[PDB]
Amino acid sequence: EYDRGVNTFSPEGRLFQVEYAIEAIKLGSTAIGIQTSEGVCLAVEKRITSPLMEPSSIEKIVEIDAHIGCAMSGLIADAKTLIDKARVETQNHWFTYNETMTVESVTQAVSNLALQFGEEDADPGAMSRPFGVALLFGGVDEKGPQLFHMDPSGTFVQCDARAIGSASEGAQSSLQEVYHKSMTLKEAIKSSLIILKQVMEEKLNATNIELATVQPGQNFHMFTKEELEEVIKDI
Amino acid sequence: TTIMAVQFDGGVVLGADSRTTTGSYIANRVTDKLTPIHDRIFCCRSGSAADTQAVADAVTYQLGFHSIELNEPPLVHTAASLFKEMCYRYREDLMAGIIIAGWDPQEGGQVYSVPMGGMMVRQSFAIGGSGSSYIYGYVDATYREGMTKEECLQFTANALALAMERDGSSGGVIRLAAIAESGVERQVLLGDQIPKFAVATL
Amino acid sequence: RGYSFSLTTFSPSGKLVQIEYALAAVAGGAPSVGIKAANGVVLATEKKQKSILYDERSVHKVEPITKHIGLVYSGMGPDYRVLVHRARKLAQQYYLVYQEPIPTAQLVQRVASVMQEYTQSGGVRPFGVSLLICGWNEGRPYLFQSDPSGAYFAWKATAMGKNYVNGKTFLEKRYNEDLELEDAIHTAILTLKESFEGQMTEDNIEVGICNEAGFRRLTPTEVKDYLAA
Amino acid sequence: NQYDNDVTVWSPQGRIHQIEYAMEAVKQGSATVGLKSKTHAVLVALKRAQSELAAHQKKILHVDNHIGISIAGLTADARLLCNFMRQECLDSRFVFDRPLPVSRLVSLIGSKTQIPTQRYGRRPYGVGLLIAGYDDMGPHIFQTCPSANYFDCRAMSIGARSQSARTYLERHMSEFMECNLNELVKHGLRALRETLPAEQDLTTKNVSIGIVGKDLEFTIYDDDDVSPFLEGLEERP
Amino acid sequence: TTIAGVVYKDGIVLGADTRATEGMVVADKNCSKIHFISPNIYCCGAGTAADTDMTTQLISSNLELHSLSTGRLPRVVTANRMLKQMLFRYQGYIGAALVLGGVDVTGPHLYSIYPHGSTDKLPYVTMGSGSLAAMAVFEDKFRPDMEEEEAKNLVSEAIAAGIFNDLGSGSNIDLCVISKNKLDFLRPYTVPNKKGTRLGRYRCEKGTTAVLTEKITPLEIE
Amino acid sequence: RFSPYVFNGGTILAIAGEDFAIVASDTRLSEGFSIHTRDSPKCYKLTDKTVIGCSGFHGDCLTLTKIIEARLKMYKHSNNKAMTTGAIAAMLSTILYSRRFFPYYVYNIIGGLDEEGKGAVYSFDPVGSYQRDSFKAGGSASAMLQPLLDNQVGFKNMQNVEHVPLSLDRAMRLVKDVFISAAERDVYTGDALRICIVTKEGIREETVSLRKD
Amino acid sequence: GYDLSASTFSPDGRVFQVEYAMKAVENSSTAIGIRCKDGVVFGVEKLVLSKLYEEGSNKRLFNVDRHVGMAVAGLLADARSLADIAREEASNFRSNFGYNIPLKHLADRVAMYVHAYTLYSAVRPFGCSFMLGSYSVNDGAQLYMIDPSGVSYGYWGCAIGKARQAAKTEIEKLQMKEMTCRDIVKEVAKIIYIVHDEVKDKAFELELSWVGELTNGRHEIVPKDIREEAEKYAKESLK
Amino acid sequence: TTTLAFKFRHGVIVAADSRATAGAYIASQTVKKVIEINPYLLGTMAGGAADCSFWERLLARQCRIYELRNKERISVAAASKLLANMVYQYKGMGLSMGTMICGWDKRGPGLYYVDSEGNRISGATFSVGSGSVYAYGVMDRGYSYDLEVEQAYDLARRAIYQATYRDAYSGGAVNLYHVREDGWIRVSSDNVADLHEKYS
Amino acid sequence: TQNPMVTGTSVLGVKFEGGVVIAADMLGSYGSLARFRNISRIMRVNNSTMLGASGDYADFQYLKQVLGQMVIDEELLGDGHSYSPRAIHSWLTRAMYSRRSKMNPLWNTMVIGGYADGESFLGYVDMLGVAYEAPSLATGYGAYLAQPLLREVLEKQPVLSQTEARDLVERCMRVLYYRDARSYNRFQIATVTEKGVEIEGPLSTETNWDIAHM
Repeated sequence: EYDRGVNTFSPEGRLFQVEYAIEAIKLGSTAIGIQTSEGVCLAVEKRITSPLMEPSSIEKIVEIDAHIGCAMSGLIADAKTLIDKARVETQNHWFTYNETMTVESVTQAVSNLALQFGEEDADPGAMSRPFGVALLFGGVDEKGPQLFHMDPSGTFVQCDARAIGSASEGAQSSLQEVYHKSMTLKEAIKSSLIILKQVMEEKLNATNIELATVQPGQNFHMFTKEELEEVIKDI
Repeated sequence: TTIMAVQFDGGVVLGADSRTTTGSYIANRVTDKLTPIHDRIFCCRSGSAADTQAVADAVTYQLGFHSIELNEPPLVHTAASLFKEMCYRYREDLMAGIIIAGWDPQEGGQVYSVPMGGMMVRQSFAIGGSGSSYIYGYVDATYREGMTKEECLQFTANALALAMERDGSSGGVIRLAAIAESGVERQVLLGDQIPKFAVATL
Repeated sequence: RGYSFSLTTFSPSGKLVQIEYALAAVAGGAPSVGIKAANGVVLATEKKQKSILYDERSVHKVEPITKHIGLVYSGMGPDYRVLVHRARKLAQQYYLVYQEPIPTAQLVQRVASVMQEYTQSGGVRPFGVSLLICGWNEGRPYLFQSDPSGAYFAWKATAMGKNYVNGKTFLEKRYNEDLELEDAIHTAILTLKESFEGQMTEDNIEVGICNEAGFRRLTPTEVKDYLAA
Repeated sequence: NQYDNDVTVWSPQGRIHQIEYAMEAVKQGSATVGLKSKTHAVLVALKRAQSELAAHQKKILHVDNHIGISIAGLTADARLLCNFMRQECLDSRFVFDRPLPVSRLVSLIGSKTQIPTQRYGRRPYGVGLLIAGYDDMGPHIFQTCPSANYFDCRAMSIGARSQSARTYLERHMSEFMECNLNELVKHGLRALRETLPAEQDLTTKNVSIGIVGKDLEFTIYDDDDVSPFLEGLEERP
Repeated sequence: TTIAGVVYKDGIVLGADTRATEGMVVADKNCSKIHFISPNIYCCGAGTAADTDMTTQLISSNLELHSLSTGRLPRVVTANRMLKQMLFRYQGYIGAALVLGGVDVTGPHLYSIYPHGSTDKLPYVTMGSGSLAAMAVFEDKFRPDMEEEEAKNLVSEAIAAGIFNDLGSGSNIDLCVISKNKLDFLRPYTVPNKKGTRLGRYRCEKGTTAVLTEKITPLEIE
Repeated sequence: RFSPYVFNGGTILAIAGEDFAIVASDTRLSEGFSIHTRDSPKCYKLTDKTVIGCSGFHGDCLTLTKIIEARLKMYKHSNNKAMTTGAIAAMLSTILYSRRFFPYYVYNIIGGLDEEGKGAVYSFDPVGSYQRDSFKAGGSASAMLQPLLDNQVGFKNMQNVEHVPLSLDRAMRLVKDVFISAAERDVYTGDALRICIVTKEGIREETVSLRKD
Repeated sequence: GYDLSASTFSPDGRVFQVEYAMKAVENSSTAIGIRCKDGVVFGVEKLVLSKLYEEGSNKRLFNVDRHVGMAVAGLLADARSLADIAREEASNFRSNFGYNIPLKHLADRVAMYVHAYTLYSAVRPFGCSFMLGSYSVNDGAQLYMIDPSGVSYGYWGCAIGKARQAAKTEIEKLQMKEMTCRDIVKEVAKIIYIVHDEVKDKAFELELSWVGELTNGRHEIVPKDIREEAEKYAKESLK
Repeated sequence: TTTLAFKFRHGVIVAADSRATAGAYIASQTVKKVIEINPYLLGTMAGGAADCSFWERLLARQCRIYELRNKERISVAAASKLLANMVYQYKGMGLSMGTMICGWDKRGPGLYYVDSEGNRISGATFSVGSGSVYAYGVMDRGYSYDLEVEQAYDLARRAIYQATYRDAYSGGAVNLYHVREDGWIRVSSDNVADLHEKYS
Repeated sequence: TQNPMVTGTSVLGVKFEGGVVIAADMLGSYGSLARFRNISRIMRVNNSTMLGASGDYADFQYLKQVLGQMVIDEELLGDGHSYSPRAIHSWLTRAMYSRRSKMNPLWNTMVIGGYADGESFLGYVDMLGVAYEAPSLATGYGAYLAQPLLREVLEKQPVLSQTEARDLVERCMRVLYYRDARSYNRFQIATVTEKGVEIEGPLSTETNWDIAHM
């Protein structure tokens, strides 16, 4: 429209730009995360446009570090920059302090990038709009398994189970029905895949999803096609 | 070179030699080392002539701008502080020894000495230059509180004459200035006008 | 900081509207005339003042850029004054580099490049003037016209400001290449007389010539002697 | 219509609508309370949850051993300002080897917050703070607005439905000064309770308490550690 | 080199030599050390010749601008101030030792400018290697309020002393006379020394030099 | 001409054990052949489980401990936890190497308890090379002190002796004795001896007099 | 649409943004300053919007330097900003020229800083008028008031805020020139109490400051004994 | 100091002493000159221990970043090139550094010798430090690509031993390492005193 | 100041029960020449603090104006907070260290003394940024000459009275006038206490010179 700039408040105070970005994420694909004592789980729908597209190219789940991996929904191109900074932040932390950066610290650092968008005197090269993407940082640290949801507003918050994307409302209702703190990683994976089966338009199979888990013993592990096939056959 | 200033009741007196040396060669034997920063404020320059002329002109510029802004006559403390700031900022670059002098309404006749390094001190009488060494004793002895304009002029002339005789870098003629409420009266002593002190003879 | 976006932009027709508007402004400017002759070139313009209180000699429309170059304008005096200042600086840059006086063509090219810079740069209007530049180089005279756009043409003779179409018809009627500088001056004064709309006088017109000697604006007495005809 | 968009635009009535709109942000946030006595200063917050599964989005932050804050509004601008304040206190301890005074800190905050509202292409920091600290002069409570003007307070509350807390505090202000720590925090918790919906009630999960004192360095008592304070609360209708 | 200047009743006389030396070898018998700065101002240069000529060119440019903007003649103090400010900014690295003189509305003015940025206004000055001999001549025979001719003779004698007593200076004497009314630039004012006639002819006939190869390329004219 | 460095003396020691870490230092400060003060402890407390000692140019020592306290505060504010000893050490190495081309002329020693609960001692060069050790000495008398500790604590060059683990009492007596000897035969040390021991309970500081110059 | 920026004259020649900024200070509580033979006195009707706020909150009296004080109206944030500007201007003056800045030069400098903002579009005009007061033995008492437009004028008595007009009347019928500070404090208290509207403004806390020979050149807040005496006199005269 | 590295059929072998000196004073006899940059490649120190450790740790973070971005472990040649280009910017600024980057990749075993001067060179034998000269003789006379792993261990030990015996600024304990296609391993940390008891 | 031009010699300082006293000769020396014989090398920073400096007097003047503006601003705020002597000590230490790290050192060596919170402070600062506290201090050749006397007296007697400290300071100043060549008989005493800073005028050392006749 160009009538109003990027940095302006509605009469309610909602900051039109990030509000629009938040509703833009609702176009994004669905993704679910669950937090357990055994570990944290992440699952998405790859949303294949056509069969000719290779599904392996789509990387909605990524590895920030061995102990941290995040899922994303919305504009993936912005997510690429965000995970880039998260990676270099973790590795600078390791370089400096010889220890593993925790999930709260990582999502705090990456969230600092958000809301830095500005046009007048921001920098020689800087963002002109908010990052229209939501994240589900998940990992294990000294405290234990943790999960964090980072919105374009910059509001990072811990949550035991969360669903982002288009079907966030129904997914979160189902998650509230299902969740209990005593649950194990296997049951959590099964519930997540069941909910993705509910929300996804296409029939669920090993090709159209991406799954990963972080446990205290192992690192970020992305379930391969054989493992996914076994799990969905179980479901 | 040799410069000298002394404060009398209701003004000051300035004195300086008139010789600039490059090594053992006198490029200018009639130079005027007394530079008016303003109508009632003067400066005596020692050290690098280039550095002194530059800072003098810059301070003149800043002080004229300040004075015209305030619509009141400038203060000698102000001029000396400007000189001090410049010489201290650039103390490594330039070698300059200044003694500022003038009259203002509120404080009267004032003499400030800005030696090399960028310090500032008010002094009843102050001397500078290579020749000042040779007259520290004379001024410490014969100075008197409450001297008149004529007395201070003769004092300054005698001192500069002694310094001129003993020091090679200082010589020529003596330039004198007396600054007061009325204005500045400049006079130049040449030849017999310089006080002559008899050299010892066997 | 300043605005960094261009104020001049192409219309759907393709015309840069601000430039043609500036052209209309200079068209409203005072008459200014130049005629190239065999041995020299003359520049003339009316110097009409609102009242007698105005001191004519205080300001000169005809300004010399160098010993051998001078120019005149129609339109906005302040824009002319920035332009002439910059032109003098450019000519002296040329002189520092090459240790010879600048050629008229190169000066015209440079000032036109400036006038272009204000056309495309951000947050600045175009200049509101059209200049006539005259010079003597390589034993040849020169007369150039620079528009607000930054486009320079070379003329044997031309006019600017008000009534320029009619004045140019007059020139085309009366101009001959064989003319000497005196007859050129007469023709220019007559051209200005066509559109002066008043009693001409030594004060109310300003004249300048360029020749092998160099550029010089004629004194009031000289222009009066020429006005006698 | 035309005046609201730009922060550098005075309304014909003499008002900048943009800063008012930013104040409306802090007026839509999780409520928090600030309180002080002769010997202690208290911050209380309603940590606000997005969903039943989610955590409640911390409100109270460490700035120094002797200073803490509580936010209401945009958390991004909030933590940006907190980083600025932490750097201020740190350079103070580095240069002078002293704890920074709270009044000087909020003066710096006011300047930094004022620079946006006067320039084009920038926004007010749409955040309001309750700053609490202990200095040589004793406990302090300070309030800030997106409008850079700040206040010195005996007690204050910001956020949604904070007016109920404000009237309760105006009523019970006289007793707070001589109160011990437990009575002080209990008063603050009751004031916070006033802001809540009548259906909702205070719990360990949704309450955060920040305390500073002469000996006590700034300390946020989290969900598990607030149960001693709220155990003494009687009830509300 | 040797440059000199002196003020007389109604004007100012500048003088200089023409020899230019690279090391201990002459490179120019007839170099012009007097530089135009303005129609009413001129400068003689010593020290680093490139520094002098570039600096004078720059100041003459700035003064041309200043003058044609003001509509009035430039002043000598203007040039002196520009020069000393530039030289002070460069802190003496540019070794321009200049004798600047001219006549303006206030009167005749002569400035001697040293490389570090210093300055002295004086009735007569000399600069260069022959400056001391020229100063001797001046301190002997200078008078205040001289006429043009005796001033010219004085400058010629001072420059001649610098010539016949310094190795750096030689080969000619140039004079520039400046007054309110006129300016006179006398390039070979006097020729004290000249090359002796070549007694023996050493002309080499055609073919004295062998050539291994040759290439001739014509140029089209018109 | 201007030398930005001067040796202010100082000596520091660090010993580790199964459940304790001992850090000790002299208190004398001296430029040239002149004493500046007799009570200037080189050992500073960074946190509950860590003590740092610094020796060399006192200005660099001061700036360094200041920077470390600042960055500890920053780490706590960011990560919501206190720094471990190894993290402090790594950060210090980066800090020291940052100004490699105008170094801090300071020899540092970290002494603290690790996360596991064992004693830890990290020994730094001026330029930031850090190595974990069970014991280390620093400063003017490091050369004097290290051999005896290598003999007693490390049981080097000793034949058929029991490799007993070190105990708190023996360690304290040992550090007292070695600093006594170093005061006997070193000029830069000798004012007093502050023993800042860290353990699970916390940090205790003890002081014992040494022979004045 | 000529009122959206300060880089735009209206056709009648007015810049409407600065006029709106003047409305902003006009809707702020009144402040007054009166010069007398021995020094200067300031007084402010500091409204207490809430009982919760402590005494001394939103203090509208500042010491921009030891020898000069400030009294403001309008947006208190911009007032604090200009106070910072005045303080750094005074500090730079002291550092460079070696003595305490004259109040005339200070007013001119801050006025140029203010006027710089009304020219360009990137920045809005300041929303605060303010008075400066100082005393020097040589200069004497000096009171200058700056508007948002950047204009600065000396005043024997000055007022800014809602009740500028009535305050100016009450000041006009005072004969300040013979009077001294000890009486002028009571007079300004009376003026504040009369111009204050109990209906519109529920309550106010009087903020007073002076500078003069009695302080030997040191702007300071009034001691509470005198302040209470002045308030009692003002309430008594108010009837 | 002294270091040693050579390629043979069953991977790469790295050996180094454990002595650190300031002048003639042995500060440490337990320093780990070999640096485990990551599970799949490692490096060595010679020269400024601070310089080597810092720059190799920087290399480590860069290598992990490359791994994360490209999803393939970095090659040894690329790593050495990163290190060389980084230190080359600080050429002539006083860095004293010398190291041997060792690892496996698609091409095979990798060994590269980087230096502060700027040299980057691959090879099958390298030795860096004051004792490298004494090491080269033993290694050259005992080295073959067709060589048993135990023989390689032994000649590395003996080379470091003789280098320590002759050189004053090297000593302590050998810290032997073996790089295999899966990853590196620390095989031994024998002390030269025990080795003197052995070999004599 | 890479090389100093006009220098001040030793400054002394000692803390007693309820205050601190420092002393300095009123001299600025231009390379073995007592050029300026009436200068205050002692400063009044605030009520609770006083400062004394050796070395380049111009750098000391720079510190004077800087620190004066600092305390002036602290007073302007009117917040009931005042810079402590130890705070000024820290600030000064950082300033000197920074100027050293830029290789543009302030050649001064300073002595800060102050009394606040019923506690007496006395600290040193060197041009290199070395800083410490002690019961007594001396700069320049005073460190070699006077500080022994102060240390012996303080060791035998940990705490002194104002009069005892003053007599001790005058004795040390006499010693310095004897055995230091860059010294002058005239000197100022500055004492800080609960009342505040009180700087005394020029005082004499009252030498004996009985040794000569032998």
